[PDB]
Amino acid sequence: EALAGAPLDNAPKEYPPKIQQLVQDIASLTLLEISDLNELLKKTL
Amino acid sequence: FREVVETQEGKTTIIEGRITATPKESPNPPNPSGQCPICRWNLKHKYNYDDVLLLSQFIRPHGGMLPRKITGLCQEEHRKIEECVKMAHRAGLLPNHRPRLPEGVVPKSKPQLNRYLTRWAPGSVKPIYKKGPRWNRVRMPVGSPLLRDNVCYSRTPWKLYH
Amino acid sequence: FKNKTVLKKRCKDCYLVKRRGRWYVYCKTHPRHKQRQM
Amino acid sequence: VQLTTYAMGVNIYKEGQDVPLKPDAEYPEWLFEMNLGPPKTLEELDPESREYWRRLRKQNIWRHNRLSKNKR
Amino acid sequence: GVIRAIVRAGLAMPGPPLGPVLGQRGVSINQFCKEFNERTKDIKEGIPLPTKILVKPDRTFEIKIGQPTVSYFLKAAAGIEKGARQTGKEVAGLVTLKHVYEIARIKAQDEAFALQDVPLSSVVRSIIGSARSLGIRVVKDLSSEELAAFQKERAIFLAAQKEADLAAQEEAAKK
Amino acid sequence: VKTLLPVPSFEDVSIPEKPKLRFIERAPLVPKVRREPKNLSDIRGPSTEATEFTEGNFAILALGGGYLHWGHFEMMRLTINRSMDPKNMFAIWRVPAPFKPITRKSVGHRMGGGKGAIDHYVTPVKAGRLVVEMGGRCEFEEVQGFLDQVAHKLPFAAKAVSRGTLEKMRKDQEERERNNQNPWTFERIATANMLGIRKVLSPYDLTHKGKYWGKFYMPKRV
Amino acid sequence: AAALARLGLRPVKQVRVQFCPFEKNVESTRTFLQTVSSEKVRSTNLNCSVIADVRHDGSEPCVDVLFGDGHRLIMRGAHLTALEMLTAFASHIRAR
Amino acid sequence: SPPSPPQEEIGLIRLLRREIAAVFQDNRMIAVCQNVALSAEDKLLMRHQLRKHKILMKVFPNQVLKPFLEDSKYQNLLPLFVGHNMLLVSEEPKVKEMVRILRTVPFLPLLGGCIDDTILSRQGFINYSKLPSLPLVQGEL
RNA sequence: CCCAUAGUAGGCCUAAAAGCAGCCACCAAUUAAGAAAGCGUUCAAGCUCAACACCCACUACCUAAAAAAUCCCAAACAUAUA
Ligand SMILES: [Mg+2]
Ligand SMILES: [Zn+2]
Repeated sequence: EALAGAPLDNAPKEYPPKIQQLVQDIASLTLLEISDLNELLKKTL
Repeated sequence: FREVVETQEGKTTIIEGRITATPKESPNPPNPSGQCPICRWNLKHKYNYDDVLLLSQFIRPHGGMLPRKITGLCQEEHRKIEECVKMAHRAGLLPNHRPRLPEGVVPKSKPQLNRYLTRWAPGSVKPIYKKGPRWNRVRMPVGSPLLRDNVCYSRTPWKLYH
Repeated sequence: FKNKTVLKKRCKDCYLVKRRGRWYVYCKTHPRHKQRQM
Repeated sequence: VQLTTYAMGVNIYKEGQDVPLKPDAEYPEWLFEMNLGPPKTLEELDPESREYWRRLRKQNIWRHNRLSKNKR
Repeated sequence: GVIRAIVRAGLAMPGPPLGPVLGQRGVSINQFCKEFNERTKDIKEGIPLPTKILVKPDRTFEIKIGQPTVSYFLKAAAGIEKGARQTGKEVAGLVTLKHVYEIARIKAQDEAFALQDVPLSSVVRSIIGSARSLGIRVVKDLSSEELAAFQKERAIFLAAQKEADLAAQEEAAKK
Repeated sequence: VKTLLPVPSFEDVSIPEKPKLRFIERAPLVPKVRREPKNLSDIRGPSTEATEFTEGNFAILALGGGYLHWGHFEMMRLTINRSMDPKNMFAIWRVPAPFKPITRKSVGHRMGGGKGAIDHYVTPVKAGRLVVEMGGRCEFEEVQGFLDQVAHKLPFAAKAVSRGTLEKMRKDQEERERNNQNPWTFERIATANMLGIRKVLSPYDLTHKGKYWGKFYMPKRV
Repeated sequence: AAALARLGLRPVKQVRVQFCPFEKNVESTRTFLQTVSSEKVRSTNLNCSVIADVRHDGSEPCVDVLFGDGHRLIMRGAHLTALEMLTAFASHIRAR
Repeated sequence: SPPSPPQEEIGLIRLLRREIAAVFQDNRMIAVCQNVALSAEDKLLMRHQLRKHKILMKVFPNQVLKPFLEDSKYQNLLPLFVGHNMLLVSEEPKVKEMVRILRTVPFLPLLGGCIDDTILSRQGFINYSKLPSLPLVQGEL
């Protein structure tokens, strides 16, 4: 395959988009599923 | 091409290397399968020391020669071109490719001894004071032996020692 | 300068030059090595 | 006079007890595979191994040293 | 600059060869020798050992102590004094691989082996190579072999060394 | 990285005892009483003997005829024995000791009154004959250098050759012979007596093929 | 690199080289850092320092040198080659 | 001229490729830097100062480093490798002491490298070094 | 064009002979350097060459010429078609 072009952050204009997708999926709900996050992420921790 | 320009301004010397225009090859060379520029343009054995239009594309702005790794010539054509350009320099051709010098041209030397096909350096060849016998005469080299394979139309070979 | 029909560098600092229609071996480290073609 | 003479009295068991030599079972096993008598040859050596190229380069150095005795 | 030399631990007299080189370097030699000797007084033997000496513009010297010589350690483990005249064709003695393991574990902490990422395997390979150059002999296991090997080798080697000494004797006579 | 190649090993070459050149005497042990004529033909044309390697891999090859005498023998033997390595190289003669007696008359003598007394002895040599052979566990470059040194001091043209070098020269001579482009050959003209050229040529030219002139050999003559 | 070792780099007091490794026209100044950080050219005088400023958004090789007389020689070598700017710097230091 | 007879690959470069792939797969992060024309004694002095914290260094020829970069996922590392270059193979990624022991010599440039398949520049490496402790990062959420 | 760290001042012999006064052996660490090929050293030391790393114009049609006596000795000329 290939890899990202990888620029520098001394002049920050761009950030990875997978983070954007995951946050758009998780960070638009109330405490009902934040409770799922808190209860669930700590099964292995 | 590329050039270096130095600008002295306020006890500070800016040294810059800039890129200028550059001439490319012509659109349709006749023999693209050739290796040298001479072979590509079918000029092998077809140029003499008079062909300054062809010689000056291989020479520095001050009458010097360019290396093969830049020009692209083969070893044989490189020597042919270098000898031809030496003869052209000695023949008074290439007036604008004179050696660079601050003020040394003012004491003009001996006037224009017109010459052509000058093989050796004119200041390093001794006079023929004795000329030898008839069966071995000290001849005078005219032209360069590296052009013995040029195209001949005279039905008689070129005379290199006469 | 010594006259020779064959010239060879006698050290690493000897250098062959073509001057006045002749081959010279010039050395700056050992001036002993100065040779002239005959 | 001066010349280094420190010759311990090596008897049948001097060097088996002067230093605290540990039992053979305690040293690691990789110690007992070394090529002892003769050095290994190219044919014994695998063209893949690094010691093969080291030996080939040693032979090349030997050839160069042999040749470079009359060339200036 | 640096100075490379070997000098005995308990014996370093302000003379040759360290005398002339240090004199040309331009630093006091008595101070250096007294300092070195008092440093190595902690050694209970007086073991010859190499020395790296470093000098700086202000005419003072820093000295780094290393490990003793593999030649010394190998001849000591062998129990012989002089190296063999005929290396490869003549045997200087018999040692076991445990001794070379001990020498490696005590030497690898010097400036020539602890300064690199060398395992003990390559170090013991180096010691084995130096042993082969010295002419000493190394084989695998020497529990009951060494005792008989020493038994016969002491006698035969004493006889052969007496033969070599009388060889030197008639050589010195035939001048 | 620069690719490396295995070194040519030497595990099948054994040097013999007495590896240096044997002393060569100026005169035979039994001197020849009868004086012979100067049969100049023993240096003319190609050599029929000692033309190929026997035990060594290097040699000095003669490219012209001549006579070797004791001074030449001493020169080559001394230079070889002082420039070779006894432990890795051995040198063997390939020319006999001087046996042809050269006679000279007394100085300031008029012509006549019989032949002159035998003065010295020489070894005739023809072109294409190996003079000294060399072998051992050594390459060719060192021996080529200090053997060309000796060959330059011989009374005739000479070269330092090896098995591969000599084979290469012979194959190139054959290749030149077959790819020669002009249709007129010395061999053809001489053998067919074209233009009546045998009135100028020699009976030996039918076999020398124009490649030999007196005691001189032309390797470019085809 | 023996030219500077023979020319005595001692007039200099500070040299710095700026480049972006992720740019295609930095080889000349990179190998100039290589040749100017050599043992002899740096041991000819221990009162001067060599600086390797590394950035990524600059997108331009540059060289800035200051020596005892206070002059500031700047050569932004991105089209100018190592040997050319080498002999230029050597000529400048031997002139002053 | 007719096409050249191409040579076959040799064991040197084959095993060089094998080991480079091994240290590119097993390792955690890679730090490439410039091979200063510095004396051998001091060179091994740094070498020991870096290995004292259990991180190794290697030097490889570019003619065999390049094809891996071109045909692998690490293509963006290629244009940095145009001169005297070396790599620092360092497991258990630790950058604080590497930067501290490289800061003593200002002419050694850390041209960049990757951090868990994340390629960052020199200032990128310094700001990644300034990141808080891993237990704190984990406990933040 | 660069580049020279090491067991190691390999042992024997030698007052000393450290790669290089003479012989036997010629292993061996690091990605790389020969128990040393030229010098060079009183012994050492300082120089190269052989070795990684660095790019890579060719890295080479082999060599193959000389001066006497009255005064050099045709004049000249490289390019319109056998
Ligand atoms: Mg030295
Ligand atoms: Zn010289």
